[PDB]
Amino acid sequence: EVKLEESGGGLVRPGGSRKLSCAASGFTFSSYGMQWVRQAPEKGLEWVAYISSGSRTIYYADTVKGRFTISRDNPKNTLFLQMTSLRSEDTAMYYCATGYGGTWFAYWGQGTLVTVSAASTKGPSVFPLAPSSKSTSGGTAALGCLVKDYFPEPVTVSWNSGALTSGVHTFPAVLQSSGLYSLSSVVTVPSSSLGTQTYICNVNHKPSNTKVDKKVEPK
Amino acid sequence: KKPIALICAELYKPFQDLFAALPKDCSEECQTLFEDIRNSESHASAWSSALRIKGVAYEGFFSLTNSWRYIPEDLKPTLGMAIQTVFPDKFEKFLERTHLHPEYRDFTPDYLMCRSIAVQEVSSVSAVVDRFKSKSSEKGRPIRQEESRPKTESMQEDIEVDELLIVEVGYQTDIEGKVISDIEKWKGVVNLMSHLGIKVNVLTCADNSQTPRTDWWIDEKYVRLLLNSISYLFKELLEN
Amino acid sequence: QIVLSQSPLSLPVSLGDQASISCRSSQSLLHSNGNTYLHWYLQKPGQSPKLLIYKVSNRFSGVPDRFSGSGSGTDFTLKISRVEAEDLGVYFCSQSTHVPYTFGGGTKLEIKRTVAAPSVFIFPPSDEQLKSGTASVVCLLNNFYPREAKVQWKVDNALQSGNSQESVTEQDSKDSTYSLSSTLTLSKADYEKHKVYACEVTHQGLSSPVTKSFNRGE
Ligand SMILES: [Mn+2]
Ligand SMILES: [Mn+2]
Repeated sequence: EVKLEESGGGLVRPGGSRKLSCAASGFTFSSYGMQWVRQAPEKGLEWVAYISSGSRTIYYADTVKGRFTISRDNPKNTLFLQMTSLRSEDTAMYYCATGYGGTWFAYWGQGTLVTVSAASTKGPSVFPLAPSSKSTSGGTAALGCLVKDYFPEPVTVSWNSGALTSGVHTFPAVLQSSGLYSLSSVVTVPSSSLGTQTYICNVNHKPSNTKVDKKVEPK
Repeated sequence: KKPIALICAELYKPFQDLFAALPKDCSEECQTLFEDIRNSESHASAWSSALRIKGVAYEGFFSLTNSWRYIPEDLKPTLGMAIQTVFPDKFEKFLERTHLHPEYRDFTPDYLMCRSIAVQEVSSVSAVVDRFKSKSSEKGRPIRQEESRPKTESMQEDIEVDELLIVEVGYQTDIEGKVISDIEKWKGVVNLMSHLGIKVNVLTCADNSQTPRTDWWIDEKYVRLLLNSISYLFKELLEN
Repeated sequence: QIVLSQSPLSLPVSLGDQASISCRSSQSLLHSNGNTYLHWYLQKPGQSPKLLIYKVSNRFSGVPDRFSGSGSGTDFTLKISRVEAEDLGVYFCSQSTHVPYTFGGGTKLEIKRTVAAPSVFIFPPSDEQLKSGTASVVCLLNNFYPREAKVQWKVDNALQSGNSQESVTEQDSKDSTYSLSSTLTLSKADYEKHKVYACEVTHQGLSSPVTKSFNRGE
């Protein structure tokens, strides 16, 4: 099976540099052109670069010309993107892709997230969104967690270590003007379970190696 | 002092070494030309003949170096012939678009190949282009190079197209002027090829006698042959 | 550059109905080699894009046969003959005839469902956050359809602006509703100078705009 596996993403200061790799398997890599495509959060797809099988023909999007270099190592079945003079506008999920026979994007990796920012890595503050009569409708009560001021993205939120999944809504993060991110996660549960069932939102922020378990109780 | 015929006598061995190494048809032409010099009455006559030996021999050694067929000027295909036999479905449009520049049809490069009067076949055009760009980038050798490109079209991996490779070579003192004039002459047809959707590469290069022997577009052995023969002949005609 | 113009920007469609998405090119995508390098992708929420159709009408191996493409030159169309719940996501056209390769802006395919008014819930700031000098008030619009909603904050009946942010989930895969959070953030000093905190919600499923409010002390 064809598989493309990107690596090398992470956090870079503006003006800095980063090299992405893409390991290809399941087909004769050396015979096909390879490509990089990116996607800024909540935006559309933007092509980045193309390299022919023998590296003779290289194309670049105009916004990366003079700053990005695409290359490959055919014996090692590996594609590279060397990024320099990075700017906040280069923050994106980076995908490698191939047509496996053409210039279309037939196969895609899972992508790697590159964040370009001078903000410092920081775990979230987690605050309860407590159930109350202002959050109850019929036999249903809503509750949640506010996951505030972390950096960079992702954070993962679960409830009761993943056992509680029905009715969970974890909202997309908003990049604040401070440079940090914030989101909330909410869940609706039977109001009859309040005071008998413990509700804990589990916040994991791997970039800062922080894990928070916040129990959410009626006030 | 020395008569012209006597000048050819002293250079008997260098010119025999030259004729032995050149391709068959190239060698005969240079041999006929040498006898015209030996029998030349005027200094102008001898000089003009020597000029032609210089060009014809060099092109013979360019062919050997690149394992290309040497083609006498008389048998060399024109651009028009190349379009008609390689891109027959576009020859009509080629004619119409050359109405205001009909001389384009008659352009006859030193080498006119297409990817694998007859157009020669080459296994890879891009390999030849790379070889030229490498030596240019490594020994600072002046070249000029241009590729047809319809609009901003990308190369493609799911289909092959026929393509031409047009090459101009030369042995003359003004190397930069040679390649600049060649690419200027062909820039018009490159633009035309773009509008016809025909893929072409044009390459031009040049050597002169001041070029380091290891740095020519021809094998160093061939450099010594030209230097020991035609180059010395020019020096002897001028002194005498 | 080639500009690809997709229409509509978003496409509500009932399960079982056909969907049609249009892609208009600013110049011909016919390549001099005879091929037309216009292709179609689907990006499901949270996943990487997937190829559906390459060179106008070629279904990529293994793509469901409900997907098809047609067109020529500058005018192209992707058709889903019978929409299934899995087809939720963003559809992109893209071209690789010319450099730069370019994408359309995306068409969001939305699954049509019956109107569902939001449940509106409000959460005062927690004491733990207040101890830190900030007060976030969260208004939650849960499980509503269609997406159009208006949410505004009033503090002692004065409309707020510049101090709230809102976030919307993608359409839910099971019940096809949206949920929305609006977060009002005040300093603790500002929060304690006022009594009534109110979220006002307008949505077509409601008979009139709903104000959900609390009193700071209570
Ligand atoms: Mn010539
Ligand atoms: Mn020449």
